Amino acid sequence: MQGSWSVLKKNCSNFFPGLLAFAQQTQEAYGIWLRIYNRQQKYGPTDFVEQSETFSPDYHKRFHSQDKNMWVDKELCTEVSQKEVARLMTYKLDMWRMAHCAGALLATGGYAIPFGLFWLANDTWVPSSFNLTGEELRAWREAQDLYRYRSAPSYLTDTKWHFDFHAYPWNETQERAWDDLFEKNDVRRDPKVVRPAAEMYDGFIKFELIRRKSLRHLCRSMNIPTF
Amino acid sequence: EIQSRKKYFQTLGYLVAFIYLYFLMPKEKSFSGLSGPDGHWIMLPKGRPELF
Amino acid sequence: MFLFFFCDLFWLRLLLCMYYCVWSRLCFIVYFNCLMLIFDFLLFCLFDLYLFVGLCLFLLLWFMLFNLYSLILYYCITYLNLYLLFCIVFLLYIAFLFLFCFLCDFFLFNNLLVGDSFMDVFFIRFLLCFLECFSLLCRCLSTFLRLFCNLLSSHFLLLMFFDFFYFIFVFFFYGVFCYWFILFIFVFCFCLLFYVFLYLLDLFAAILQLFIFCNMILQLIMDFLLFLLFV
Amino acid sequence: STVAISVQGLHYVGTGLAAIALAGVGLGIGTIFGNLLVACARQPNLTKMLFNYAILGFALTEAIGLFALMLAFLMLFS
Amino acid sequence: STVAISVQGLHYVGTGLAAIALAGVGLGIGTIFGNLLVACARQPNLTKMLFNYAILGFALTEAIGLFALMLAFLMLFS
Amino acid sequence: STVAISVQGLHYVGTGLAAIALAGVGLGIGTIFGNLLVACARQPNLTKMLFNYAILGFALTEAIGLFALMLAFLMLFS
Amino acid sequence: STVAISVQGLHYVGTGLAAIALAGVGLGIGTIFGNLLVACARQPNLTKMLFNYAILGFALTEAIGLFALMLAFLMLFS
Amino acid sequence: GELFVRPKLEEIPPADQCRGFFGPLNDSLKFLRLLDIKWMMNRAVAMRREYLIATPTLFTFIWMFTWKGAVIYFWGDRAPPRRMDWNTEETGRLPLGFKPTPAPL
Amino acid sequence: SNPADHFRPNLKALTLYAERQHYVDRWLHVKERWLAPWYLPWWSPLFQLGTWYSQRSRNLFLVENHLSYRPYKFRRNDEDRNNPY
Amino acid sequence: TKYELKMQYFDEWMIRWRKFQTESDWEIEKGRQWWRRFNMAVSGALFCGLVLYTSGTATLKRQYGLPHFFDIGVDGQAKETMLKTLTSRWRYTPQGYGRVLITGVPTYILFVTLEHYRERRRMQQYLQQNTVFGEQMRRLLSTGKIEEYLPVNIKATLPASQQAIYNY
Amino acid sequence: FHFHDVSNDAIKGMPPSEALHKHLENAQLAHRICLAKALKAGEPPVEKCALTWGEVLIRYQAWSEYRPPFQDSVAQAKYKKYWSKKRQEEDDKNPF
Amino acid sequence: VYTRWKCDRLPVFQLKLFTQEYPMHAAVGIFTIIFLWKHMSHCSEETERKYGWWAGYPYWRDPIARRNETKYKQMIINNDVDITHPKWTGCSVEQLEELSRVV
Ligand SMILES: CCCCCCCCCCCCCCCCCC(=O)OC[C@H](COP(=O)([O-])OCC(O)COP(=O)([O-])OC[C@@H](COC(=O)CCCCCCCCCCCCCCCCC)OC(=O)CCCCCCCCCCCCCCCCC)OC(=O)CCCCCCCCCCCCCCCCC
Ligand SMILES: CCCCCCCCCCCCCCCCCC(=O)OC[C@H](COP(=O)([O-])OCC(O)COP(=O)([O-])OC[C@@H](COC(=O)CCCCCCCCCCCCCCCCC)OC(=O)CCCCCCCCCCCCCCCCC)OC(=O)CCCCCCCCCCCCCCCCC
Ligand SMILES: CCCCCCCCCCCCCCCCCC(=O)OC[C@H](COP(=O)([O-])OCC(O)COP(=O)([O-])OC[C@@H](COC(=O)CCCCCCCCCCCCCCCCC)OC(=O)CCCCCCCCCCCCCCCCC)OC(=O)CCCCCCCCCCCCCCCCC
Ligand SMILES: CCCCCCCCCCCCCCCCCC(=O)OC[C@H](COP(=O)([O-])OCC(O)COP(=O)([O-])OC[C@@H](COC(=O)CCCCCCCCCCCCCCCCC)OC(=O)CCCCCCCCCCCCCCCCC)OC(=O)CCCCCCCCCCCCCCCCC
Ligand SMILES: CCCCCCCCCCCCCCCCCC(=O)OC[C@H](COP(=O)([O-])OCC(O)COP(=O)([O-])OC[C@@H](COC(=O)CCCCCCCCCCCCCCCCC)OC(=O)CCCCCCCCCCCCCCCCC)OC(=O)CCCCCCCCCCCCCCCCC
Ligand SMILES: CCCCCCCCCCCCCCCCCC(=O)OC[C@H](COP(=O)([O-])OCC(O)COP(=O)([O-])OC[C@@H](COC(=O)CCCCCCCCCCCCCCCCC)OC(=O)CCCCCCCCCCCCCCCCC)OC(=O)CCCCCCCCCCCCCCCCC
Ligand SMILES: CCCCCCCCCCCCO[C@@H]1O[C@H](CO)[C@@H](O[C@H]2O[C@H](CO)[C@@H](O)[C@H](O)[C@H]2O)[C@H](O)[C@H]1O
Repeated sequence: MQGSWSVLKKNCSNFFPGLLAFAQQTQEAYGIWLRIYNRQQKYGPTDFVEQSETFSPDYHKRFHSQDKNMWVDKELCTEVSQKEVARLMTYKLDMWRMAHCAGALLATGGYAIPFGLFWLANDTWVPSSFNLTGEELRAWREAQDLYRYRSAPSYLTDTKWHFDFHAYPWNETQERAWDDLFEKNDVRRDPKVVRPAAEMYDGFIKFELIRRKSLRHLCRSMNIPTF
Repeated sequence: EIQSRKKYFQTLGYLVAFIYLYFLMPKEKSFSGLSGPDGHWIMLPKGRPELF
Repeated sequence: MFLFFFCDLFWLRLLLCMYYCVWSRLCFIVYFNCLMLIFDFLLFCLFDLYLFVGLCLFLLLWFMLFNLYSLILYYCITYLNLYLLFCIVFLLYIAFLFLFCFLCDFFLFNNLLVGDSFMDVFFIRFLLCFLECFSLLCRCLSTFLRLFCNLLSSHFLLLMFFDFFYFIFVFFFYGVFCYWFILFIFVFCFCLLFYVFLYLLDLFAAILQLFIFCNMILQLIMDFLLFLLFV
Repeated sequence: STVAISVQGLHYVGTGLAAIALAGVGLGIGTIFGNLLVACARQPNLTKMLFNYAILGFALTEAIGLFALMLAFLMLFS
Repeated sequence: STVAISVQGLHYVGTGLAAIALAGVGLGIGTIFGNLLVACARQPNLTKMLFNYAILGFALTEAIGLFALMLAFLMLFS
Repeated sequence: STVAISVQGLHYVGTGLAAIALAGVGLGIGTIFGNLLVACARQPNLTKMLFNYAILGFALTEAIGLFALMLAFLMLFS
Repeated sequence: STVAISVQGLHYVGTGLAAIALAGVGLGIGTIFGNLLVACARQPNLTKMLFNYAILGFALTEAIGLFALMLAFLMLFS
Repeated sequence: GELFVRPKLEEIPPADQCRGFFGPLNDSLKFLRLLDIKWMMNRAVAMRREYLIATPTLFTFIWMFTWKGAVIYFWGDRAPPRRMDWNTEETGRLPLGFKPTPAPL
Repeated sequence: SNPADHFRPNLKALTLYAERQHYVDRWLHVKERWLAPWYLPWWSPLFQLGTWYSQRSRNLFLVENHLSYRPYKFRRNDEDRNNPY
Repeated sequence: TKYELKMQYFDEWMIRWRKFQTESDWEIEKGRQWWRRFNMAVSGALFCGLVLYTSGTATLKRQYGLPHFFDIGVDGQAKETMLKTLTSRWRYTPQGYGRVLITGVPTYILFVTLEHYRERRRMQQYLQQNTVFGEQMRRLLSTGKIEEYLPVNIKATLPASQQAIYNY
Repeated sequence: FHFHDVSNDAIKGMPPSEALHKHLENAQLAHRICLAKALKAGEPPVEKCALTWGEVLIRYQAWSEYRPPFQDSVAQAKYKKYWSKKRQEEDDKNPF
Repeated sequence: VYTRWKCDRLPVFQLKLFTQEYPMHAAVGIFTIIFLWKHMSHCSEETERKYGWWAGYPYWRDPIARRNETKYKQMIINNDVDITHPKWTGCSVEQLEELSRVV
C-alpha cells in the first residue's frame, strides 16, 4: 500500500496511546513467553533444549532443523491458553517491526524523523495497537493483506521454478500434488492430493537448506521486516 | 506507452548531445589557445585570512 | 585533477533507445554457458549460481558496443587503459571471491591442499597450496592483461597496415599508366587480401576474447560450487 | 669518473628479440592443425566439433604472440 | 682507474630476451590442444572431461608466461 | 656526465632477429602438410576438407610470419 | 653530448641472422618428405595426389625462406 | 569437487601415530608437538581438518593482494640511507619571552 | 609514437584542478556541520562511522617515524628520479 | 561533548606542520595508539566472552569435546574444565538478532566510550603542552579557528642552521 | 644576495631538511627581489609578485611537512640492522 | 502481479539491484573508487607538460603559469594576504625598501 496523508494523521493522533498499549501488551506477552519458555526448558526434548546443530551437506552452514529444533508442546493448554498464544504471536510481529524502527532511530539519531514521517504515512509497518477503532483496524488489515499479495507470488514462483528446472517428481501422484499445489486461490485444492509434495520437497529441500533469497521472500509474505 | 514516450525524449536528448559533441564542442587544451579551455582551479579559500 | 569527458557511445545509445523501445527476443548469446551450468539432471545447487547472468550480459553488451565498432576508422575505445581494465576485473573477481569467503565455510578450501595423504605435507602439498592461491590472482591478472593486449596489438597492426596502404595507393597509383603496372596491380591485390583478412581476424578475435573473459569468471565461480543430488 | 650514456639504437635490438617469440607461437599453431587433420581422419563424425576446439586453441596460442608483439611496438615506438 | 658507466638503453635488450620465453609457452599450449584434438577422436564420450583438463594446463602454462611478461614491464618501465 | 649516443647500423641487427621468427613459421607450415599426408593416406576419401583446413592453418601461420615481417622491414627503414 | 656513429660491419651481422631462418625452412622440408614416405607406404594408391600436396607444402615453406632471404641480401649489399 | 563429510570420532587416528619433522613426538616429547609445524600439519591432514592449512594461506594472499600491497607501496618505509638525517630535537619549543594563551577554564 | 597517440579519448571537454588541502578542509567543515547538532549523540554509530576511522588514520600518520624521506605529494615536478624536491 | 569535530582540524594541521612535532607530542600520539590497541583487545575479549556464554550447549560440547588435536593431556583437562563450567549452570542461549545484539551492543558501547574518553584525554594532554602544538590547540579552543603558519608567526624554535628566516 | 645551489649533483649528497630549507630560502629571495623591482617601478606588488608568492607557499608546504626521525631505540636498531659492516663495505666498493 | 523491474521506478530498482542483488559488487566498486580518488587523482605540472596536452605543451604562452597566476591573485585578493610580510620575503619591510632603492 502507498502512503497517504489521512493515514499519517491517523497514526500521528494515535501515536502515544499506541505506544502505551504496546507497552502493556509487552508486559503481558513477556509473562506469556516466560511461562512458555520455562515449560519448554523443563519438559522440552534434550535436542530442542540443547539446540542441536544441523549442518548443510554442501557448505556445512548451521540452520534450524524442523524435526529437532522444533517441538510441539502437547500439554501447553494446562499453563497457557489459545488466546494467550495468539496474543503472543501478534505481539511478536508488532515487536519485530517496532524493534527495527527503534534500531533505526538509535543508529541515526535525530535524522530518522523524516523517515518516521514516511513510516507513519503507511500502515504496512505500524503496530496493530495504533488503531483505536474498527475502521482503522480494517484499513491496517487491508494494508497487511496488500503486502502479502505483493510478496507471496514471488516466493511461490521461486520455489516452483527452482524445483521444476532442477528436478522432476518421481511418480504420478507426486506430479499431481506438485501441479495442484500452486493453483490460484479461485479453485479449491484438496489437501490429501497435495500432501505428497511435502515428502517430495523434503527429498529436494528441507527447512534447514532454505536459501536466503527465498527466506527473504517468505519473510516479506509473513509481514516480517527484512531490513 | 510509457517506454515509448520516455525513449522518444531520450532519443531527442541523445541526438542533441551527439550533435553538440561531434560538431560544436571544442577540445580542451588546444596548442594555439583558439578553442577550448586551458583549465582552472576551484574550491579556493575565500575570506579566511588566518589560513595564510 | 578532475577531467570531464564522454564515452563514444552516444549514437549507439540513441540507436538502442530507438530500436529497443519495444520488446524483442534474444536467442544468440556470446557466452551461453552462464545460463547452463548444470548438465546432469537431478543436480541442484543451494548457492546463487545464476547471479552472474545479468552482469555477464551487460558486460558483453558494453564490450561489444566498444570493441566491435572500433574496427570502424577513427572510432575510439574510451576505456582502453590497463589499470581501468584491472579495476573492472578486480571488481568482478574479488566480489565473487568475497561472496564465497563471506560464506564462512572453511572446508570449501580443502581442495586447495593438492595431492593425497601419501605426498609429504610440508614439502609438496603446502607448496602446491601456495602456488594455487597465487594462481587465482594470476588468473585475474592474466584475464585483464589478455583483454588489454589483444585489442592494443590488433589496433596497432591495423593502423600500421592502413598507413602503408594509403601511402602506396596515393603515391604509386600512377604506375597503372606505366610499364610496371603489373607489379602495382599485384601489390594492390595483396593489400586488399590482407585488409579483408585482418578485418575478419579482428572481428572473430573480439568476440572470442569476450567469451574467454566471461569464461574465466565463470570458472572461478564453478571452482567453488557444490551440487547436491535429488532423492 | 661518473659517466652516463644513452644509446638510442638499442630499442631496435630488443624489438627484434621479441619477434622471436612468434617462432614458438607460429609453430604451436601449426601443431594444433596437424593434430586436427590426423584426428579428423580418425573420427570424421566430429570434424565440426574438433574444428571448434582447434580455433579456440589457436586464439589462446595467438594471444601470447600478441603479448610479445606489444612489447616490440612499445620499444620500437619509444 | 675507477670508471662508472651507465648505459641507458640496455633495458630494451633484457625485455626482448624475457619476451622470448613466450615461444615455449605458446608451443606448449599448441601441444596441449593438439593432444586434445587427437584424444577426443579416440574417446568422444569423455570430450568434455578432457577439455577441462586442457584448460587447466593452459591456466598452469599461461601463468609462467606472466612472470616473464612481468619482468619485461619491471625493466621496460625502469 | 650526460652523453647521448646514436648508433646507426643497429637497425640491421634488429631486422635480422625478426627474420628468425620465420623459422618457426616455416617449420609450422611444413608440420601441417606432413600431418595432412598421413590423414589423407589413412582416410583417402577426405582429400578436400582436410586440404581446406590445411590452407586455413597455413593462412594463420602465414599471418604470424607477416606480423614479424612488418617489423623486419619497418626497422630496416627506420 | 650528441654523438653519431656509423659502424660499417653491422650490415654483416644482420645478414647472418636472416640466414638462420632458413634452418626453420629446411627442416620443414624434411618433415613434409619425412611423412610423405609414410603416407605412400600406408596408401600406395595415392602416390600422386600426396606428392602434389607435398610439393605445395614445400613451395609454401620455401616461400617463407625466400622472404627471409630477401632481407639477408638487402642488408648484405646495403 | 565432491561433497565433504566430516570423519566420525572413531575414524580419527590417535595423536601418537602422527609424525613430525624427524619422527613421532610420543611420550616424553608430547609438549614438542606444539612447536613442530610439520607434526601439526600431518595431524590436521589425518583429522581431515585440512582447511587449517589452506584457509590461512589464501586469506593471506588476498590480504596482500588487496590492502597491504598498496599500503606498502604508497606508505611503506624504504631502506634507510647511508648518511642519516637524525633529528636534533630543537624544533617546536616556544621562544623565550612568549606569553602562551591561557588554557580553557 | 604517432600510432600510439591514436589510443586517447577523443571527447575531452574540461579539466578542473583543486588542492587536496582545500577540498579536504571543505569536507571536514561539511562533516562537522552535519555531525554537530545535539540530536546526534557522540555514541551513535553514524557519528563514530564519520569520525573514528579518520582519527585513526591521522594518528597513524602522526605516529609515523620513517628513516627514509617521502617526497611531497604535490610537488611541481615529480618526473625527475634524481630530485625528490 | 564532541571532541572529534574540534580535534580533526588540529590533527590535519599537525600533519601539515609535522616538522614542529616535539618528541612529547610524538609520545602522546604513541600512547594514543597503544590505548586504541588496548581498547580493541578488551572489546574483543568481551565479545568472545559474550559469544561463549550465549553459545548453545551442543555447540559447546562439540567445540570443547573429543577429539583432541594435540592430545597432550593439558588440552583435554582445560577443555573439560571449561565445558563443565559452562554447562553446570543455566545460560540464556538466544539465536538470531538477539545473540547479535547481546554480543555486539556491549562491545560497541565499551569500545566507543573508551575511545571517546581517550580522545578527551589526548585533548587535555595537548592543552597542557608547552610547545607550538599546545599553543595551537589552545588558540583553536579559544577562537574556534585553526591559525595556520602560526609557528613562523610566533617564531617557534628552529635548528641552529635554519634560523636565517627569522632574521628580521 | 646569493642563491644556494640545489642542482641534482649538489642535492645528491645533502640531507632532505637542508635541501628543503635551501629551496625555501631561494624562493624567499626571489620573491623579495621581485617585490623590490615592483616597488622601484611603483606598480602594485600583487600584479607582479603572485607567482613568486605561490612558489614560496609551495616550498613552505613541502618544508613544514617533513619532520626528521627521532633517534631512539627502534630507529637505531633498524639502522644498525640494515647497515651492517658487510653492507657498508659493499657500498664503499661500489663506484656508482 | 508485482515485479521489481516492471513496477518500481528506476531509482528504487537501482537501490534494490545494488543492495539485494549485487551488494558485494557495489561495495567493491565503492572501495575501488575511493582508492582511485585517494591515490590516482593528482598530476604534476611537469607530467601535464609531458603528456597532458594533445599536440604538446605550448611553451610559447605557458598557460600553466597563467593559470597559477590567476589562482594566486584570486587567493591573495580574497583572503587579504600581505605578500610583503617578512615570512614571505625573509626580510623586514625596511630592508625591502633599501633593496628596492638599491636595485
Ligand atoms: C545506547 C547505545 C546504543 C548502541 C548503538 C545501537 C545502534 C542500533 C542497533 C540496534 C540496537 C537495538 C535496537 C532496539 C531493539 C529492541 C530490543 C530487542 O532486541 O528487541 C527484541 C527483538 C528480538 O528479535 P528476534 O528475532 O525475536 O530475536 C530472536 C531471539 O531468539 C529472541 O530470543 P527468545 O526467542 O528467547 O525471545 C526473547 C524475548 C522474549 O521477550 C518477549 O517476548 C517480550 C518483549 C521483549 C522485547 C521488547 C522489544 C521492544 C522494542 C520496541 C521498543 C519501543 C520503541 C519505541 C519507539 C518510539 C520512541 C519514541 O525477549 C527479547 O526480545 C530478548 C532479546 C535479547 C536482548 C537483546 C538486547 C541486547 C542489547 C541491550 C543490552 C545492552 C547492554 C550494554 C552493556 C554495556 C557494557 C559496557 O529485536 C529485534 O527485533 C532485533 C533487532 C532488529 C534490528 C537489527 C538492526 C541491526 C543490529 C546490528 C547490531 C550489531 C551490534 C551493535 C553495533 C552496530 C554497529 C553497526
Ligand atoms: C516522529 C516519528 C516517530 C519517531 C521516529 C520513529 C522511527 C522512524 C524511523 C524508522 C522508519 C522505518 C520505516 C520507513 C518506511 C518508509 C521508507 C521509505 O523511504 O519508503 C519510500 C518512500 C515512499 O514510500 P511509500 O510511498 O509509502 O511506498 C512504500 C512501498 O511499500 C514500497 O516499499 P518497498 O519495499 O518497495 O521500498 C523499499 C525501497 C526504499 O527506497 C526507496 O523507495 C528509495 C527512496 C528514495 C527515492 C528518491 C527518488 C527521488 C530522487 C530525487 C533526486 C533529486 C531531484 C532534484 C532535487 C532538486 C532540489 C533543488 O528500497 C529499499 O528498501 C532499499 C534499501 C537500501 C538500503 C541502503 C543501504 C546502504 C548501505 C551502504 C553499504 C555499506 C556496506 C558495509 C560497509 C562497511 C565498511 C566498514 O519514499 C519517499 O517517500 C521518497 C522521498 C523522497 C524525498 C525527496 C528526495 C530526496 C531529498 C534529499 C534531501 C537532502 C538534503 C540535504 C542535502 C545536502 C547536500 C550537501
Ligand atoms: C537513475 C539514478 C537515480 C539515483 C540513484 C542514486 C545513486 C545510487 C548509487 C549507488 C546505489 C547502490 C549502493 C549500494 C551500496 C552497498 C549496499 C550493500 O552492500 O548492502 C548490503 C546489505 C543489503 O541489505 P539487506 O538488509 O540485505 O537488504 C536490503 C534490501 O534493500 C531490503 O529490501 P526488502 O524488500 O527486503 O525490505 C524492504 C523494507 C523492509 O522493511 C523493514 O525492514 C522495516 C523498516 C526498517 C527501517 C530501517 C531499520 C534499520 C535498523 C538499523 C540498521 C543498522 C544501522 C547501523 C548503524 C548506522 C550506520 C550509519 O525495508 C525498507 O523499506 C528499507 C527502507 C530504507 C530507506 C532508506 C534508503 C536510502 C535512501 C537515502 C537516505 C540516506 C541518504 C544519505 C545521503 C544524503 C545525506 C544528505 O546492507 C545491509 O546489510 C544493510 C545495513 C544498513 C546499515 C545502515 C546504513 C549504512 C549506510 C550509511 C547510512 C548513512 C545515513 C546518513 C543519514 C543522513 C546524514 C546527513
Ligand atoms: C564551471 C564550469 C561548469 C562545470 C562545473 C563542474 C563542477 C564539477 C564539480 C567537481 C566534480 C569532481 C568530480 C568530477 C568527475 C568527472 C568524471 C567524468 O567526467 O567521468 C566521465 C563520465 C562519462 O560518462 P558517459 O559514459 O559519457 O555517460 C555520461 C553521460 O552524461 C550520458 O549518460 P546517460 O545518458 O546514461 O545519462 C542519463 C541520461 C539519459 O539520456 C537522456 O536523458 C538524454 C540526454 C542526455 C544529457 C546528458 C549528456 C550531455 C551531453 C553533452 C552536453 C549537452 C549539451 C549542453 C549544452 C551546454 C551549452 C553551454 O539522462 C541524463 O543525462 C539526465 C539529465 C537530462 C537533462 C535534460 C535537461 C532538459 C532541460 C530543458 C529545459 C527547457 C526550458 C524551456 C524554457 C521555455 C521558456 C519559454 O562522466 C560521468 O559519468 C558523469 C560525471 C559527472 C560528475 C559530477 C559533476 C558535478 C555536476 C556538474 C553539473 C554542472 C551543471 C551546470 C553547467 C552549466 C553550463 C556550463
Ligand atoms: C568473517 C570474514 C570472512 C570473509 C573474509 C573476506 C576477506 C578475505 C580475508 C582476508 C582479509 C582481506 C583484506 C580485506 C580488507 C579488510 C581491511 C584490512 O585489511 O584492514 C587491515 C588494517 C591493517 O592496518 P593498517 O591500516 O595497515 O595500519 C597498520 C597498523 O598496524 C595499524 O595500527 P593500529 O593502531 O590500528 O593497531 C593495529 C593492531 C591491531 O591489534 C590491536 O589493536 C591489538 C590486538 C587486538 C585483538 C582483538 C581481539 C582478539 C581476541 C581477544 C581475546 C579473546 C579470548 C578471551 C578469553 C581468553 C581466555 C584465556 O595491530 C598491530 O599494530 C599489531 C600489534 C601486534 C602485537 C603483538 C605483540 C606480541 C605478542 C602477541 C602476539 C604473539 C603471541 C604468541 C603466543 C605464543 C604462544 C605459544 O587494519 C588492521 O588490521 C587494524 C585495524 C583493525 C583491527 C581489527 C582487530 C580484530 C581482527 C579480527 C579478529 C578475530 C577474527 C580472526 C580470527 C578468526 C578465527 C576463526
Ligand atoms: C559504524 C559502525 C561500524 C562497525 C564496524 C564493525 C563491523 C560491523 C558491525 C556489525 C554490523 C551488523 C551485522 C554484523 C554481522 C551479523 C552476522 C549475523 O547475522 O550473525 C548471526 C549470529 C546469530 O546466529 P546464531 O545461530 O545465534 O549463531 C551463529 C551460528 O553459530 C552460525 O553457525 P555456522 O554453521 O555458520 O558456524 C560458523 C560460524 C561460527 O562463528 C560464529 O557464528 C560465532 C560468532 C563469531 C565468533 C568470532 C570470534 C572467533 C574467535 C576469534 C579469536 C581471535 C584471537 C586473536 C588473538 C590475537 C592475539 C594477539 O561462522 C564462522 O565460522 C565465522 C568465524 C569468523 C571468522 C573470521 C575471519 C576473519 C579473517 C580476517 C582476515 C584479516 C583481516 C585484516 C588483518 C587483521 C590483522 C592485522 O550472530 C552471531 O553469532 C554473532 C554476531 C556478532 C555480530 C557482530 C557484532 C559487532 C560488534 C562491533 C563492536 C566494535 C565496533 C567498532 C566501531 C568502530 C567505530 C565506528
Ligand atoms: C575497562 C578497562 C579500564 C582501564 C582503566 C585504566 C587501568 C589502569 C592503567 C593501565 C596501565 C596503563 O599503563 C600504560 O602502560 C603502557 C606501557 O605498558 C604505556 O605505554 C607506553 O609504553 C609503551 C611501551 O610499548 C609504548 O608503546 C607507548 O607508546 C607508551 O605510551 C601507557 O602510556 C600506559 O598508560
